[PDB]
Amino acid sequence: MEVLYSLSKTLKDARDKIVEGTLYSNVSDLIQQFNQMIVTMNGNDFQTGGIGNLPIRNWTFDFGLLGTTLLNLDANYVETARTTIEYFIDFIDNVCMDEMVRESQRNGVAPQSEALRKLAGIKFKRINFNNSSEYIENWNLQNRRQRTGFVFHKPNIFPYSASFTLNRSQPMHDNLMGTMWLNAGSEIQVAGFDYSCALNAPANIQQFEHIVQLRRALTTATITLLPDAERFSFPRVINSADGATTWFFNPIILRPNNVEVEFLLNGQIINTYQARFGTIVARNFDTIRLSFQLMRPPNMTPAVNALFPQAQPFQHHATVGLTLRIESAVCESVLADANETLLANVTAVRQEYAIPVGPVFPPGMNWTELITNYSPSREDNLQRVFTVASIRSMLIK
Amino acid sequence: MEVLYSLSKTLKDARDKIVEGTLYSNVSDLIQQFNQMIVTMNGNDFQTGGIGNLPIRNWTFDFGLLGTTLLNLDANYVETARTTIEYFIDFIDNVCMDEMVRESQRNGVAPQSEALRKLAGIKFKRINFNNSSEYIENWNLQNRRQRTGFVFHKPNIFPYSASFTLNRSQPMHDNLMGTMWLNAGSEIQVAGFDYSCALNAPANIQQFEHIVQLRRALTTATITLLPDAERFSFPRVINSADGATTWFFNPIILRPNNVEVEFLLNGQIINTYQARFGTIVARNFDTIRLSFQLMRPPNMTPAVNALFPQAQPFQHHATVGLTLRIESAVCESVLADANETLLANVTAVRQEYAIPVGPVFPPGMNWTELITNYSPSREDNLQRVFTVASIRSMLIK
Amino acid sequence: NIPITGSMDTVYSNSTREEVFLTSTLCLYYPTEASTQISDGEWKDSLSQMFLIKGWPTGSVYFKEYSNIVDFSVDPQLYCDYNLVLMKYDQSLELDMSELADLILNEWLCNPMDITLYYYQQSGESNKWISMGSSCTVKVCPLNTQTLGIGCQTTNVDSFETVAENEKLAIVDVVDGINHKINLTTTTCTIRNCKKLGPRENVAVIQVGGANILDITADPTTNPQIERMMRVNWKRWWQVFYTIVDYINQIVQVMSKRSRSLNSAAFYYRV
Amino acid sequence: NIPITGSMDTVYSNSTREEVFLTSTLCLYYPTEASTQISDGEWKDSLSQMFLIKGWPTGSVYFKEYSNIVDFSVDPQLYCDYNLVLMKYDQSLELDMSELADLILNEWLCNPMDITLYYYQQSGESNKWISMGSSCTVKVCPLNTQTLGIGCQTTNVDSFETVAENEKLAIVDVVDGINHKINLTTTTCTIRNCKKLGPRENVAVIQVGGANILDITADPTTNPQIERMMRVNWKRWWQVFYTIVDYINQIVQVMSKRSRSLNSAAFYYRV
Ligand SMILES: *[C@@H]1O[C@H](CO)[C@@H](O[C@@H]2O[C@H](CO)[C@@H](O[C@@H]3O[C@H](CO)[C@@H](O)[C@H](O)[C@@H]3O)[C@H](O)[C@H]2NC(C)=O)[C@H](O)[C@H]1NC(C)=O
Ligand SMILES: *[C@@H]1O[C@H](CO)[C@@H](O)[C@H](O)[C@H]1NC(C)=O
Ligand SMILES: *[C@@H]1O[C@H](CO)[C@@H](O)[C@H](O)[C@H]1NC(C)=O
Ligand SMILES: *[C@@H]1O[C@H](CO)[C@@H](O)[C@H](O)[C@H]1NC(C)=O
Ligand SMILES: [Ca+2]
Ligand SMILES: [Ca+2]
Ligand SMILES: [Ca+2]
Ligand SMILES: [Ca+2]
Ligand SMILES: [Ca+2]
Ligand SMILES: [Ca+2]
Ligand SMILES: [Ca+2]
Ligand SMILES: [Ca+2]
Repeated sequence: MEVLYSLSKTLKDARDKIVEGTLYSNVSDLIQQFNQMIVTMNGNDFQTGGIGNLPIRNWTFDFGLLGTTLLNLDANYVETARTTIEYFIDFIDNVCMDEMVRESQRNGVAPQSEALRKLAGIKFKRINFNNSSEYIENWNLQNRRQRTGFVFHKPNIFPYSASFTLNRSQPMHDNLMGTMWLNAGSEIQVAGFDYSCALNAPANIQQFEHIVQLRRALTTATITLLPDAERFSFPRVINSADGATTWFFNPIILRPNNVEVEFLLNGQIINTYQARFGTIVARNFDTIRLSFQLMRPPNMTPAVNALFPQAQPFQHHATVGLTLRIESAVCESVLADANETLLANVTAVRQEYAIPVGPVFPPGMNWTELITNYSPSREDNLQRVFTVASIRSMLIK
Repeated sequence: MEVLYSLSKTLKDARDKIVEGTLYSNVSDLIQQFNQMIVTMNGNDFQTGGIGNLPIRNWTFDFGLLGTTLLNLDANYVETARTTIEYFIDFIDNVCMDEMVRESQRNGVAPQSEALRKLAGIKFKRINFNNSSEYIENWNLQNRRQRTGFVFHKPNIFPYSASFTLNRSQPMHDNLMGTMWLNAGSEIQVAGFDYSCALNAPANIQQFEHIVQLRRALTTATITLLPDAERFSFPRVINSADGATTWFFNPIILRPNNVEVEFLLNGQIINTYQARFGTIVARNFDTIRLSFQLMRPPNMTPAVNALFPQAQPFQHHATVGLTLRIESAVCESVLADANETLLANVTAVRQEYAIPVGPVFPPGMNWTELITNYSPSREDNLQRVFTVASIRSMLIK
Repeated sequence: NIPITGSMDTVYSNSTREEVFLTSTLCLYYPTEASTQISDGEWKDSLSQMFLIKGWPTGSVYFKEYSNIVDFSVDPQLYCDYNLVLMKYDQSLELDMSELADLILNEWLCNPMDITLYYYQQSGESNKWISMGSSCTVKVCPLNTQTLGIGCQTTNVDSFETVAENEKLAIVDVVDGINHKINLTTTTCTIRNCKKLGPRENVAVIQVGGANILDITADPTTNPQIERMMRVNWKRWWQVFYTIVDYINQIVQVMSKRSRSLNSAAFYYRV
Repeated sequence: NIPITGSMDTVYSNSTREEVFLTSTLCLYYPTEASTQISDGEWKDSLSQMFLIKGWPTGSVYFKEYSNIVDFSVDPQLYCDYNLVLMKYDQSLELDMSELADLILNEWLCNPMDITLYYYQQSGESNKWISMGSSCTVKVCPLNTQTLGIGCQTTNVDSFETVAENEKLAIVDVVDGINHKINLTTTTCTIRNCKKLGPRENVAVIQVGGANILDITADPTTNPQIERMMRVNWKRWWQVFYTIVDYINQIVQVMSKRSRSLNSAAFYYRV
C-alpha cells in the first residue's frame, strides 16, 4: 500500500514535471524514479475487479525506459511519456477503486484486492518513493506504531441525534421542564426549557445539564460557543416520547446565566469555561458537559410580567440555550469532514458498482451509523479505504 | 512470536532428547539447532514484566555452545545442558506471562510485551525451528491468511442464558403458553409449555420455535439431539418477566411431535432434520432453529383425562422439550473448550498478578460476557493470548 | 397478547403488599344476620380502625350488607377492587349458593335474549343461560328440525319441562345443539345467554357454614377446589370477622388484580 | 417522576380516539330546568343512542341532573371519567358560578380546620379556605402578633368582618400572613383549608348563557381563558345537547384524563 502511494505520487510528479521545454535538471531524479518503477513493474500481470458490477480487467506492463540524453525536454519525449502515463494512471485508478470496495472483519489494515496484495510483495519494495501526504504519513506511523494525528475542519464527530428529555411531565404536557438537543456534524445545539419559568425552583434558578460523549478523543480543538440555540427558539409541535400525543413548545428566550462547559478526558476536568462565549479551546477531551441555568428575572416590565405568571396556564414557555461548533480539531483516528472528500469518494465508488453490503460497514456506509458504532475493526477498514481514496484523488478527480 | 514458539519447542526437545546415555545421532540436529539458538540469543538483553504485580526482571544471555564431539551423552553433558535449559525455560515463561497480561485494541495480532516485540525482529529469525502445533499452525495460516481451523470437543460457544417468553399471559399467571430455555456451554435445552394443553389451539397443535444465534459459524459439527429436556421437566416457581411476582408451573412431559431442526448459515437452510433424534451433523451453521409442537393426545386413559381438563383450573401444565449437545465442532475462530486449558491458563496468569482491567477484555475474562460480545478486536487478542498460552503450556504445565 | 421475554436469574422484587394496600380497596359482602347478631353499629367503624392496623387506610374498606344469599344472587354488583363474599351455608341452599359462587367467581360474557321471538341453542360447554329476577321459573321445550316439541307441545306451557321454579337466580345448562323455547315470566325475570371466559381474579368467597360443597364447574366430572373458594367454621360473626381481619393478607394474596377490557360501565369504589 | 427521554423523529402513532371512546366514560351534568324544558323522559336513552352513533358504547355515557348552580356547588362529586358540566348563566350568580368552576377545574389538596379552637393564617397565593354547606357565613377577624383583633374585638363576634353570607359554597381568600379568628356556623356549614395544585384536567365547564365572566384565578391581574371553559349560546336545551353530542370529539380532545394519585376512595363510574 505504501508502494501504491509511491505509484500515485510518481505518476502525479510525472504528469506535472515532464512537460514541453522543461530542463532535464528539473526532472532528472524523477526520471530515475520512473525508470526504476518501469523496470520493477515490467513482466507482471495484475487482475483488478470482480466484485459487484466493477468489471474484471487485466494489466500487463511492457514499457521501455525514458530517455536521459536530452538536455531540455522536447515534444516527442512528452508523447512517449504520456502514452505510458495514461496506461499507468488507469491501472492505479482501478487498483484503488477495487481496494475501496473490499472489507475484512479480521485484520482490516492488511491489503485486500489481490492486485494490491501482489503489489505488497517484496519485489515491488523498490518503488517506495515518498510518503508525504497526511494520510500516508499516518499509515506509515501506525505500521511504525506511534501517535497519529489527522487535522480536521468541521469534523462530524457527532452522530446525527435530535431528542429531548423531560424531568417534569404530565399527560397533558402543560407544565414541562427538561432539555432538547441536536448533535449533528460539528454542532451541539442544546436548549433547556421550563414552562413555569422557575417559580418553585430553588431561588428561582433551574439547573440544566447536558452530557455529550465523543466516540474518539479530539485534541487541540477550537470551539465556538454562543448562547441562544436557534433551532429550539421558535414555536414547535413535538411528538411525545412514546408517540401517543404531541405537545406544544412556545419559547421565550431568556439569557443562559452562569453557563459552564467542561471538557473531560477519561472523566477528569481537562478544561473549564464559565460565562466565556466566543472562541475557546479544548486541549484534549472525550466528553463535553454543558451546564447552564434558567434564572427567573426578579425585576420585570409589565410585558415580561404578563408573560410569566404565578398561575396555572403558562402560555409562554421559558428557555435558554447554547450552541457549540467544533471549528477544527485533531483526532487520532480518521473522520469525515466538511473539507476533505474521502468519505464521498469511497461512498461514490461503492454506489457506482453496487457493492453488496459487506461484513463490517453499515449499509450504504452512512456516517451516522458508522460513527455511532465505531469499533476498532471498523476504524481499521475506514483508515485503509480512506488512505486509498486519498491516494486515488491524487490522480483522479 | 513464531520465534517464541520455536524457542519453546527447542527447549522442550532439549529437556527430552538430551538425556543420559542416548546416542549422539539421535540429537545431532537438535544440538545444532540449540547451538544456533544460543549463538543468536547471545548478547541480547531483555526486559520482562512491569504490569500489575508481575515483577520487572532483566535477562542477559552469554552461554557456551553445547558440545558435539561426544558420541554418546553422559552426566556432564546433560547437566551443563540442564543448567542452560532451566534459565531459558524461565525466560520463556516470563515472556509468555508478559504477553498474556498485555493487551491492545488496534492491531491485536501484533506483539505487545517489548520483549516479544524485540524477538519479533529480524535478527532472531534464525531460531525458527518448526511450527507444528495446532495453535501455532493456525497462527501461521492467519499470518499467511488462509482458512484456519480449530477442532473443539464440546465447545462453549453459547453464552450462559436462562430465560423464557410467554406468548399468552395474564396477571394471575394461571393459564400460560410459551417457551423456556437454557443455553450454556455446549448445551441448548428448550422446553415449550402450554397450560391448556392445546385445548383451543387449531387442530389441538401448539407450535413452539426457538432460534439460537452463534457468534461464529461452526464447521462439521456433531450434535446429539434428544427429546424431553431435563431441566424444564420438574415443578418450579419462576419470577415473572417484570420481577414483580412469581408464577408456578408443574410440568407434564409429552412427546414432542414433528420436531424439526434447521441449521442455517446466513439465513440459508443448510441442513434440516425432521423427527430424527440421536446423533446428527451440520456442515456449517450460524443459527439453529428448533421447531416443535405440542399435540393434545387424541385418545386418553382416564388418568390423563383427569390430568388435563377442559375447564379452567389447569393444575398440571403440558410441556415438550429438546436437548442439544454440540459434541464436537470445527471453528475458524478460537473458542474455549472442555478439552483445552488455554482459557484457564490465561485467566489464572492474569489473576495471580492482579492485572488491571484492560480496554478490550471484560473484567475477569468471564467467558459468558466475552462471547456475548465477541468483536473482531476481542477475537484477535484472544487468539494471541491463547497461542501464547499454548506456547507456555508446552513447557510449564 | 405480545410476547414478554424474561430472564430466570433476576432478583426477587421487594414486597408489594404495602403498595397494593395503599393503592387498592377491599370490600366485604356479608348477610344482615351478621349485624343482627353483632347487635352493634359502631362495629363498621371499629373494624375499619382494626384494618388500619393491618395497613388498609381509613377509606379503603367498604362494608356492603346484603339481605341473604338468594336475594343477593339477583344481579350482584361488586363495587370494589378486592371483593370478599361471606356466604352462610344452610341445608337445601347448596345449589343456589353454588350458583352465586359460580356467577361471581367466573367471568361471563352475557348477551341479551329475546324469548318472545327466537328459539335459542347453546353453543358449547362454556355456554349457559343465566336468569335473574324476583322469581324466575324458566320452562324449556326442546324443538325438532321443523320446530315441533319433543316431550312437550310448543304452545302448551303446562307440558314444558321445568328446570327452575321461583328461584331468584338460575344458571340453566340444557343439551347443547338443540333449539329450545323458553317460558319465563317476562315481567319479573331477565334471562341472558352467557359464555364463561376465564376466572375472575377479583373476588373470593368465604363459605361460612358446612362441608366443601360448592361446585363451580357445571361439568359432573370435574369438581376442582379453587383457591378463591375459602371456607371456615363459625359460631359467632364477631369471630368470623376477626378471623378475616387477622388473615386479610392471606386472602388478598389469594385474590389478584382483575384483568379484562370490560365494555359495560358500572360504579366502582376505587381510590 | 423519573426522566422520560424521547426522540424527535418517532413516527406519529395511530389515532387513539377509538380506543379512548371504547375505554372511557363521558359524564354529563345538567340542570334540572334542562329536563323540565325537554318535557320528555326517553331523552336520556335517545341521547345515549345518539352518542353510540358517535362511538361511545351504549352505557358509557352517564347523565346526572342537579338542582341548580349553588346546590351543585355544595359538594361537587364527579362520579365518572370525563366530566362535562353544563352551566346556565343567569344574572347575580357570576361569583358563585365562578367559584364552582374554579373548584371543579383545579385540583385541591386540603384538610380540615377546627375553627372553634385555633387561629389560622394562609400559606400563600395558592392557599384558600373552602366553605361548603347549607348556609356558610364566614366571619373573620384579623389579629396582631400580640393576638389582639384589628377592626374587631376578639370576643365580640358582632364586630367580625363578614366576607360571605348564606352561600352554599365560598372560596374565601384573606390577607396571607395574618392570624385570622374565624366564626362559621358549625351546624350548617364546614370550612376546610385548601391548597391549589395543578389543573384538574378531567373536567370541562360549558357556560350556556351570556358573555365570558368566569375568572377561576382569584388574582385580579390574571384572567386566563382555558380550553376547558367552553361557552355556547342557547335558546333551547335540545339544541344545546345536540351541539354537545355532535362536537363531542372536540370536547373530549380538549379534555384530558386525570393524573393525580388520590389517597381517598370514592365511587367512580368506569369501564
Ligand atoms: C310462558 O308461559 C306463561 C304461562 O301462561 C305465559 O303467561 C301468559 O302471558 C300472557 C301475556 O302476558 C297472558 O295473556 C293474558 O290473557 C288474558 C286472557 O287469556 C288477558 O286477559 C290478558 O290481557 C293477557 O293477554 C296469559 O294469561 C299468561 N298465562 C297464564 C297462565 O297466566 C307467558 O307469557 C309465557 N312466556 C312468553 C314469553 O310468552
Ligand atoms: C428491598 O428489601 C431490601 C432488604 O430489606 C432493602 O435493603 C431494599 O432497600 C428494598 N428495596 C427498596 C426499593 O427499598
Ligand atoms: C391506523 O390508522 C388508520 C387510519 O387511516 C385506521 O384506519 C386504522 O384502523 C388504524 N389502525 C389501528 C390499529 O388503530
Ligand atoms: C358565632 O357567633 C354566634 C353569635 O355570637 C354564636 O352563636 C356562634 O356559636 C359563633 N360560632 C363560633 C364557631 O364561634
Ligand atoms: Ca312433558
Ligand atoms: Ca338457583
Ligand atoms: Ca350446555
Ligand atoms: Ca362439577
Ligand atoms: Ca357561592
Ligand atoms: Ca368590624
Ligand atoms: Ca390568600
Ligand atoms: Ca383573575
